[PDB]
Amino acid sequence: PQVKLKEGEPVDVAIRRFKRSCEKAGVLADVRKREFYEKPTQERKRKKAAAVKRYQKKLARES
Amino acid sequence: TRTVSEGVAHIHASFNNTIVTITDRQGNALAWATSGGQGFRGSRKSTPFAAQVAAEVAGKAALDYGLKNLDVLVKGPGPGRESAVRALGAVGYKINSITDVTPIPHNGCRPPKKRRV
Amino acid sequence: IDYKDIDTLKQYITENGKIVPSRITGTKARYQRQLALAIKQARYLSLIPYTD
Amino acid sequence: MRHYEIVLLVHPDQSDQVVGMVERYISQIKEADGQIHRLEDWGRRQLAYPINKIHKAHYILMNVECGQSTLDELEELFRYNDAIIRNLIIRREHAITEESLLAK
Amino acid sequence: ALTNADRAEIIAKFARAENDTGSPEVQVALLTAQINDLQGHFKAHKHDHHSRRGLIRMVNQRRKLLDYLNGKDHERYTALIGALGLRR
RNA sequence: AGUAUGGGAGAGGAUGGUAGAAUUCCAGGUGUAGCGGUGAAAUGCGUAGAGAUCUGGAGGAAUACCGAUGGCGAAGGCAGCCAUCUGGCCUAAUACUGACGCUGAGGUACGAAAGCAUGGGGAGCAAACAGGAUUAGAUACCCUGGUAGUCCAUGCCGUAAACGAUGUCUACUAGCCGUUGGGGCCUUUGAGGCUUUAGUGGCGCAGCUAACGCGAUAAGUAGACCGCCUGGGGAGUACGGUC
Ligand SMILES: NCCC[C@H](N)CC(=O)NCCC[C@H](N)CC(=O)NCCC[C@H](N)CC(=O)N[C@@H]1[C@H](O)[C@@H](OC(N)=O)[C@@H](CO)O[C@H]1NC1=N[C@@H]2C(=O)NC[C@@H](O)[C@H]2N1
Repeated sequence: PQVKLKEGEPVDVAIRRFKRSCEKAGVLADVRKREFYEKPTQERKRKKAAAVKRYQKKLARES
Repeated sequence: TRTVSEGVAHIHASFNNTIVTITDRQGNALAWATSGGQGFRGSRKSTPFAAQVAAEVAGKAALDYGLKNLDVLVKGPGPGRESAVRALGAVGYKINSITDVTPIPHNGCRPPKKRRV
Repeated sequence: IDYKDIDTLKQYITENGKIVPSRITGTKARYQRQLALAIKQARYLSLIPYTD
Repeated sequence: MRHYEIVLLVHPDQSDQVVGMVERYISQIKEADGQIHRLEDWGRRQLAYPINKIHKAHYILMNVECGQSTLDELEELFRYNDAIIRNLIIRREHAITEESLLAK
Repeated sequence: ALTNADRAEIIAKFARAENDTGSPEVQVALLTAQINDLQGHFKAHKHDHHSRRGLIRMVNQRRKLLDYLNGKDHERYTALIGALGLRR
């Protein structure tokens, strides 16, 4: 992140630029994933469902 | 007694508690307050309001050491990070930077088992 | 790609130092594999940082 | 034989010794057999991250062609020499002679 | 491993004609050389089963070609097994 | 069906070395009352100083991002980087052998995880077990700990919803839209468009099916060989035998 703040930037606006920086980074998603161990079977099922959803989205947006 | 002008604010936010530690640069601690200290026992530790109160207390305590501009680092998920950093600014500090430093393994140790609730 | 091509490597690296996925930059798969290998070799050689 | 590309990182305090070691490595390669197709000295570069609490290092780039015994000897020398803090060895097809980037 | 020169020497020695690379003699000689070469590898890498599968395939192919040559011409079969040292 | 020669992609296998992040422990600097945990709590840790924060050490295990309805392998399976040894596959055109083929009862090789034997290792996790909760009871789900094991070397065991619940090989039968590795052709300066081939996906005509559905990766149309089924329980059990 390293959100450095300008002379005219208010404290609240600086914090807002910050949560956008961190939401773009998506570190909290990794933190959520790390907290409990997920079995390889469940991981494979999750990725399979994600791929199916991505292909459905592609088809829907194309037509 | 010792006078410092620049400082660092460490926010340890979790799903259970928030800890605010004010250090000088080079990491030597000056003041610290947590949601547990200001009442809010048990489940009440994790609310953003308790984090705001703890951050205000820590900033007021560091003002005696007398530093005016600080750099904040946020480590951890959970409520209270944004409220705590807002409270530090509302005390009268000038925040110089704000960044996330939560540790992320490169697939290291195995996490605990999933809870079946 | 080659690992000494540091500016081109930085073209495909975010500000955290993470590698950008192919879906975002429109890269070909074969070119992306070489780019990732070059990035890892440069990281080991310390021409670009691992993190940050 | 086979073609290899070698990158050496040298402690800046011992940069005065780089010429001697590179001459002796090239001499070993030549007396055994093979060629040197590229020698480059990138100079005193800053590191992206510290290695053994050091922030700068001397970079040497070699493109050579040599045999298995020579490769083993060079690896042993790089391992046991203390001026060398990191080394990378990469097999290549065909010999590269053109002046690389990062030479400056 | 064997090189192009080594393979060319075997092909030249066992060739039955000009540019003959497909005869059972040439094929069996090439397979025998490769099998004898790989025994050094499998001495130091005893637990490499994935490559041992390919080695077994080479052995089976040599056996099939030897049986075919024995069926076609017995004299050529005996000459080839004698020249290569195979027991059968 | 196979061989020689050029070129190409790959987490295919075996051995050794090495890099960065993180967890745990140890020592030290700052510093002072909590920390941790839950639905709420408690067991537990802390004024011989915890938690937090900074610097430095020790050790083990696993490789974020790339990452993909992607890739490789007979299957089981295979992901940081580098070197060494090594198997298969794809692709072009010539040259060569001349049916050398397909399948396969017995047999034999490999074969997740757990488990066993001998010797090492042990960070994290965690059967058994201990304590705290919940409950009418709780032997469990939740919480704090924690041994075998998970890791390495050398062997054994031979079982999984080992699944596409779909044996292997061959030929033929509308089309449309993706994607991976190659070959060819065309535009015209560099990126696009047509084809062709080997994989991997989504629809879908005919045909098939009890229906669901399958539909050139068939469960369609045919041929070769093998394995298996004959109501539900008793029962993959008893006796005998092999290991
Ligand atoms: N030449 C060699 C090539 C080898 C390679 N294998 C290629 C090949 O040969 N393929 C053959 C296709 C057969 C296929 N396996 C049968 C099938 O697909 N379902 C089994 C029939 C059950 C039932 N009659 C249909 C059914 O319930 N459907 C569901 C359904 O649509 C949907 O579920 C929900 N909740 O809405 C979806 C989302 O999960 O899941 C499907 N279920 C599944 N989708 C999976 C899938 O395709 N595979 C693996 C497994 O996971 C499959 N189950």
